[PDB]
This record gives sequence, C-alpha cells and structure tokens, in this order.
Amino acid sequence: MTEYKLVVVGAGGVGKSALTIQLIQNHFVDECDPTIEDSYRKQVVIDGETCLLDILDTAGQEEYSAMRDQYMRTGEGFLCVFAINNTKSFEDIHQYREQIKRVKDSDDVPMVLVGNKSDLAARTVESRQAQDLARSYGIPYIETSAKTRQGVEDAFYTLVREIRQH
Ligand SMILES: C[C@H](OP(=O)(O)OP(=O)(O)OP(=O)(O)OC[C@H]1O[C@@H](n2cnc3c(=O)[nH]c(N)nc32)[C@H](O)[C@@H]1O)c1ccccc1[N+](=O)[O-]
Ligand SMILES: *CC(=O)N(C)CCN(C)c1ccc([N+](=O)[O-])c2nonc12
Ligand SMILES: [Mg+2]
Repeated sequence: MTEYKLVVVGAGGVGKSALTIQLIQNHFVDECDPTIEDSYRKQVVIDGETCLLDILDTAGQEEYSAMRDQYMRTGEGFLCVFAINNTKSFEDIHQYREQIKRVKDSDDVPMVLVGNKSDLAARTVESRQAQDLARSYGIPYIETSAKTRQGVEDAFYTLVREIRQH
C-alpha cells in the first residue's frame, strides 16, 4: 500500500483519542482514559487513492521526553489539535509545533491545525485567530467535532494531502 503515518498531538482533553476512534471506528467516545491504544490502522480511499492510514494517538498531559520522542519520530504528518473551548490548549499549539519540528529535525513537516469540539457553544478560541495562527505557520486549519463527525474526514484527509505534497 501507500501507507500514511499520522500522529495526533495536543493537550489534555482536546479530543485526540476521540477524533481518531471516530475516524477508525465511526462512533463517539467519552471516558477519561489516559491509556493510548496501539496505532489505529485503516485502509481508506482518499481522493480516489486506496491507502493504509496508521494513526498514533498520543498523550495530552505529558512533558517532552526521549520516550515520547521515540514514539513520535516515526510519524510522517502531524495533526495538532486544540479544543475551541480551551484557551490553554490553543496556546500550547506553539509548543507542540516546535516539538514536532525538533523531533523530526526538519523545518518543514506536514501538519494540519485542528480546532476540535466545534459542537460546543460559547467557544473561547476565536476562529479567526486560529486561521491567522495556521496561516502564519503555513498549514491548513480544519474545525472538527468528534461528536457529530463534522470535519473528521476533512481534517485527516487534508493531512494526507499535505504528506503527498511534501
Ligand atoms: C487523560 C485524558 O487526556 P488525553 O488522552 O490527552 O485526552 P484526549 O486528547 O485523547 O481527549 P479525548 O479524545 O479522550 O476527549 C476528552 C473528552 O472530551 C470529549 N470529546 C472529545 N472530542 C469531543 C468533541 O468534538 N465534542 C465534544 N462535545 N466532546 C468531545 C470526550 O468524549 C472526552 O470526555 C483526558 C484529559 C482531560 C480530559 C479528559 C480526558 N479523557 O481521557 O477523557
Ligand atoms: C480520568 C482522570 O483524569 N483521572 C482518573 C485522574 C484524576 N482526575 C479526576 C483528575 C486529574 C487531573 C486533573 N487536572 O489536573 O486537570 C483533573 N481535573 O479534573 N479531574 C482531574
Ligand atoms: Mg486520549
């Protein structure tokens, strides 16, 4: 196959486990579980191409370590997720982006910025500001809900399109 190796990164509670379980299994979860399953794999068709996604769902309240580096370094593209009702998570995006670049030892990594939990009202992270963030880094910005499935495909499939183009 062409495999696409995706790593989903970002802060505690942002919806990384849920976004991926929604893509790999087509259902929504809700369960305070810091465990991280082996990689999620799924043959899919993206823009007509049959391919294997292999998605590493990582941990949110974890400091950088060699162990985390050991897991992350195999990824080809990175989904950088915050929650639109969590300002800390959006600000932490800078760290996560900078961490990814250092781990991959590269000035140009395929990434997509994802603002998750779009179904929730009274958002705190202004949409325009995430677009400006994503723009200033030169990456796509997708808004998602692991709950309603809005954007879950756009977000991930765009990340595959960024791998192809790098
Ligand atoms: C330890 C773990 O930290 P974590 O594993 O780093 O956290 P995740 O980023 O994987 O977070 P998860 O996907 O489990 O989603 C967190 C909570 O928000 C809910 N959620 C996820 N996406 C959405 C969405 O789009 N909309 C709505 N309305 N809700 C959503 C989930 O059902 C869950 O209750 C963790 C940290 C903080 C909080 C929870 C948590 N957890 O395990 O559940
Ligand atoms: C599901 C879960 O998070 N736990 C079992 C850990 C204990 N709890 C309930 C916990 C830990 C940490 C934080 N936090 O610092 O954000 C919590 N906030 O609400 N419950 C928390
Ligand atoms: Mg999780």
